[PDB]
This record gives sequence, C-alpha cells and structure tokens, in this order.
Amino acid sequence: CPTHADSLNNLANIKREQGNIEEAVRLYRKALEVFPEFAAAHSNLASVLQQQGKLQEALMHYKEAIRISPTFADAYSNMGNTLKEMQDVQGALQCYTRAIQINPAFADAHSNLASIHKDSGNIPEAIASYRTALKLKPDFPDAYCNLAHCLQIVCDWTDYDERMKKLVSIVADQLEKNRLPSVHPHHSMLYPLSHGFRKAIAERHGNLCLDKINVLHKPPYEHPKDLKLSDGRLRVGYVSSDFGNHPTSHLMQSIPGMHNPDKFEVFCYALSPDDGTNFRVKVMAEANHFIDLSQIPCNGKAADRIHQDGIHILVNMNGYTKGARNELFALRPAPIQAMWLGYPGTSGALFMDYIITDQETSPAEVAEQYSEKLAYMPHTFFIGDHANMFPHLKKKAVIDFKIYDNRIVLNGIDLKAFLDSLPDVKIVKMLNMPVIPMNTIAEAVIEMINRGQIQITINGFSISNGLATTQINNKAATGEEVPRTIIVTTRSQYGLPEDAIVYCNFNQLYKIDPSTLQMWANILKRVPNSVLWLLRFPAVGEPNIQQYAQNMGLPQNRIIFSPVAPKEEHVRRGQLADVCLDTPLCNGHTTGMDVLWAGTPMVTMPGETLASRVAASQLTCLGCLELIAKNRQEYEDIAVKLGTDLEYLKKVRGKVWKQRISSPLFNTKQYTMELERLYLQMWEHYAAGNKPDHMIK
Amino acid sequence: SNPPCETHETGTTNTATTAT
Ligand SMILES: CC(=O)N[C@H]1[C@@H](OP(=O)(O)OP(=O)(O)OC[C@H]2O[C@@H](n3ccc(=O)[nH]c3=O)[C@H](O)[C@@H]2O)O[C@H](CO)[C@@H](O)[C@@H]1O
Repeated sequence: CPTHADSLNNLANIKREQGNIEEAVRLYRKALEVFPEFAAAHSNLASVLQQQGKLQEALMHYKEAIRISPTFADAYSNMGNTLKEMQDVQGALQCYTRAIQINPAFADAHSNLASIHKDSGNIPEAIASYRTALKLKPDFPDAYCNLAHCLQIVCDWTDYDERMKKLVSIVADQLEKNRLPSVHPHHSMLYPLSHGFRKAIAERHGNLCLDKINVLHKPPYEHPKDLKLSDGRLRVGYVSSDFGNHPTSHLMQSIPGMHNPDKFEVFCYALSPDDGTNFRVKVMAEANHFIDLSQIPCNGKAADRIHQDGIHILVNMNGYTKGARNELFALRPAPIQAMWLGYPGTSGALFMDYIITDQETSPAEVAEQYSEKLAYMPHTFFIGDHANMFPHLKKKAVIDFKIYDNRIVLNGIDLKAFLDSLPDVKIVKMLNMPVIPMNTIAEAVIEMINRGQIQITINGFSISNGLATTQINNKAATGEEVPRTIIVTTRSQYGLPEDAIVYCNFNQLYKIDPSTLQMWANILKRVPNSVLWLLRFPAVGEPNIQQYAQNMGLPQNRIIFSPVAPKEEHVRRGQLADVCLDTPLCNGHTTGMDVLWAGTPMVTMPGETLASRVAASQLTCLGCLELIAKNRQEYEDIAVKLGTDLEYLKKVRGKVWKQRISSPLFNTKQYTMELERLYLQMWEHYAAGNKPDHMIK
Repeated sequence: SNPPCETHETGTTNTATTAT
C-alpha cells in the first residue's frame, strides 16, 4: 500500500521537525518495510541518518532514492550536504549543480551551493546564490542568515538596521518554535541579540552532538576519584583540531612543555592529521603523550581512548569551530571538562563544566551569558607564543633618513653584533634606541628597499628586505623558525606617509560595523595628519569601507590598505603604526597580542560579550589601563590624544614596549604555573565530592 | 598564502520530501 507508506513517511517528517530523530528513523524504516521502492523514504531516512553522524549509510540511501527516481532533485541536494560534511567539495558541487539542473527553481539547492562558494572564499558568488534562494523562497532563515554573514564579511552595510531587526526576529521565532537557529553560535556575537538568545543558540548546537552520540548507546564512564593511578600527577588532556599552523598553536604551543612533570602528565589529543609544520612537531615532542584522534574517526572508540588514559581534566580548545569533535566531550570520558582559549564564547552545553577566563574578560555581573562555571585566571586567560616565535622583535634600531621610532626599522637576533661593527651609531635615550646616521651603510639599505632588492650583505651580515621573507626562508615567514638575518621594515614598503600618524587595525573586516567606522572617522577628523591602516581581509570589502568612509567625511586617501601578509611580516610591520584602534564589536584576540608584541599601543572599548572584552583583559594584564575606554567618547578622546600629544604618545609607546617583557602577558611559564593552580583548584573541589562551582579565586 | 584563522563551516539545508 502506498497510503500506509505515505502516512509513515509524513509522520516521520513530523517527528523529525519535533526534534525526535530516533522516532523519525524508526518510522522511515517502517515505511521502507511496507514499500521498499519508496524514493522519498530513502532520501528522508538518509537526512536523519546524516544528522546522526551515519554518513556512509546516508549516502547509500540517497543513491537508492536516485536509482528509483533519477530526477529526484531533493535527493541530489541532500546528498550534496552529506558529501560536503565529508569534506568532498567536488562531489557536493556536482550534486548541487545537478539538482539545480533538474529544477532551476529549487531554492534549497541554490542556498546549499551558496554555502560552498562561501566556504571557498568566493563571497560574491555566495551572495548571488543566496539571493537567488531568497528570491525563490522569501521565508528561508538559513539563506537569509548566511547571506547576512556574507555581507558582514565584505562590509556591505546596505539596510544594515533592517538586517539586524530581521536576524533577531528569525532567531526569536526559531527559539520559540524549538528549531536549530540559523545563526551560528560564533556569528551571534556580531548581532544585537540578547545574552539569553546567544546562550540558547549555543545550547541548540550542543544538542546536535547529543544526536550523534545517542546512537552509540555507550554507558556513563567511571571517573578517577584520586591521583593514585597516576603517581600523584594530575592527568590533563588537551583536545584540539589545531595542533599545527593555526592561530591556536601560535598562542599555546609552548604550554604542554612548560607543565610541571612532577605534578602533571600532559596528553595532547589531535583532531587533525599532521601538516608537517614545526608547530605540530613541537607539541608532539614536548607533550608527555601525543594521540592522533584523526586515526580514530569513531567518537565511541575515540572517547574510549581518552578514558583509558585516565584523564582527570579534559580541555576543549575548539568550541564551535571547524575540526571540532564535541561528541567526545558529550560522552564525558573525564570527570572535569573545561573550555579554553580556542572559542570566544560559551558552549551552552551541560557536558562542559568550566570556561577558563578572567575577571576582566568575564565579570561576575555578566556570568549569566555562560552555561559553564567561571574559572578565573589571575590576570588574563589569553596567552601568546610571541616571545618564543618572534624574539627578533625584542630589540630594534632605526635609520635617520632625515628621529622617528617607526619610519625605517631594523630587527634581528644578531642586530646588536651588527651595530657594534658600525663606528657612528647614536644611542637615543627614549630601553634606549640605537640610531644609524644617514651614511654609506644607511644609503645601501634604503637603496635595497627602493630598488626592491631581496637582500644585501654588510660586514658579513645579511640585511633582508622585509617584503621578501618567503623568498629567503619560508619557515621564518610562517613563524615556524626565528629569522636569522637583519630585517628592514619601512613605511615606504606599505605606502604609509612618513609625516603622519598611522592608526591601524589588522583584523578581518567582518569585525568592523558601521558604528565602528563612524567612531574611526571622528578620530581621523580630529587628528589632521593621520591615516587609517587596514588589511584587504578580504579585498572585496575595500571599496565598501572606502565608500562608507566618504559618506562620513573621510577622503579615500585617509585610508590605506595592505594585503594580508605571512605571520612574521604581519607582526613585524605593526611596528610602523603609531596607534592600533581595536574593534569594539569583536576585538582582535590573536591579532591583539600581535599588535602589543610589536610595541604598539591599542585603544579598546570592552563590551558585554566575551569576544568584545578580550583586548581590555590583555591591556589590563599588560598594565595599560589608560588605553581602556568606558565609552565611545573616551575611546575617541584617548585615540585623539595619542595622535595629537606626541610626548604622551612617546610615553605610552615606550610603556608598551617595556611591558611586553616585564608584564606577565607574554610570560608562558608564569601562565602555565597559574593555569596549574587553577587545575588543582578544579580537582580538589571535585575530589572532595562537589559538583562544579565558580573558581573565581 | 592567506592566514589560517578561526574558521567555521557554513550550515546547509536538508529538504524533507512529503509523499502525496
Ligand atoms: C573572533 C575570533 O575568531 N577570535 C579567535 C581568533 O583570534 P583573532 O580574532 O585574533 O584572529 P583570527 O581568527 O582572525 O586569525 C587571524 C590570524 O591571521 C594572522 N594574520 C593577520 C593578518 C595578516 O596580515 N597576517 C597574518 O598572518 C593573525 O596573526 C592570526 O593568527 O583565533 C584565536 C585562535 O583560535 C582565538 O583565541 C580567538 O578567540
């Protein structure tokens, strides 16, 4: 009977929409039992199987649906989603284009094709496809919300206010009707949503992991109640898909090795394969135990492995980012599970116990926005490996081409040795700063930059054009290795004016909103000789910023764009700027540390979300409270003062330059020790028989 | 190349088919 089968299929679609996935699977299967050649049932069953993490089984049923019905467009589009999840981009593309070929009016297929363009970095094409999807189906939350993020990326602010209004109403309606919100947890920081909505969004995405582990039917793990199996050592497991060339490793790659081997046993669990970088090599070498979980794709077997190691504290460094396997944490293989560093927000999930943060980043008055208990580090929870990765930026010298501290800059490990070979250096009491006079050697260096030469040799010392690092040493340019030569960095290299204040921001452009640019234009207008230094991140966002700046009163020549550079050049060229203007909507985090290590003062205005407060926490630990604004006026006034009071600028720049070293901000050893105290606080609380509570010291 | 950043995969939309 078709009717018996049709009713079972339709009822299963209902169960699926209600979030009852188990019952949906059951009813689809009973439909196929009645009517085995049921194309819709095969495709629908494959959708919920995909949602349960059973990807290969899903593919089988999609193909069966297509055999039965060769022009079943829904099956092609749904199959593509599975292939995309399996990282088979080409396969996904071919399914989407096929479905669209079968039915050009298929809105879902256009929206799914758009997501591929988006994830490939082809934003204009993603935008066009999302608009085609919305044109065919105006009520389409996934298409609208992802379009909104596309427009955010390229700083398209057309009808921005109506866009926010729509986004919030979409989330509201979706939460009320118990749907998976079309706004991603990470993206929710960018929109004017309540804290309640943001945590709810995170909670729903956490639920997706529960769907994938319920099918495993694993029992609760037993957990260690002492440190006797581990000889009194606390067993800590760090779980990350980012052990390699990723901002995460650029922050904490030294931490596993800094740990006290007398009290701690470090297990690193990698969710990604080896990329061959020195970043991956270091962690593998310095951790007590390194486990490649990308060899164990079954979350059941993987979580089994973690549990066999006897982990006391398991650390989530991914959150809701690519490469995450949060199913591992949902299975609770460890008695204590904490979020750390990788994800700037709450998991919203019950399977997480703590978020490691600090008082400045996550004050008690806003603890409501987190589902975890707060675990305070004594200063900032943030850390960087800059002291290890870029020690060549610890000292610097300049050339008097006329005394500026950021017009023509030299750095190098062997810089002091080179300066000793020069009989006419002046030491300007600012640490102090060596100045090379405009002599034969200075002329040769400036000639190299002007003629675009790669590298010259002076007194046996290699002097490198800062723009040519990849041509000289790839590993040095990526930060895998410390540069060996003396590098030259000039404002002429990036078309920056010699006689003007340079305000910079090296974040991705999505972090900028119309409110922020307004605030920047106010500052530029009050500092006559000043430019704004931004990155083509991505480049297609450039004409948008330029146009909106015109509408705010800024001529185009006031804004200077540079391309994104290799890691080392990016950190180093921050020395050329006078002041960094931080983005209030979402701060620089890694790039915040990048700027401060260059000795550049950063002006910030902390908001309510975690992501909007990280810069203020960094500056607090750094010891520069005068760079922290309490509102937009104060933000503007601080920035305008630094740009106009040049003695105050000299004082503040000098302060930051000294404090990179003397403050605990880049001190990975002091960090690791403090992090160990927090771990022990966590463990004793549990070992004494307590459920997690705020470890706010 | 372009810098590796903190990245997130864009969600897709499954289509449920009703039998009529
Ligand atoms: C909003 C956001 O996503 N925040 C996260 C982000 O930091 P943040 O927001 O600071 O940075 P991004 O994810 O944009 O990553 C940008 C990366 O590009 C590099 N760069 C920048 C410009 C350039 O010209 N050259 C270059 O190589 C930066 O050094 C950084 O490593 O990743 C960190 C590591 O997971 C997390 O702790 C932060 O929570």
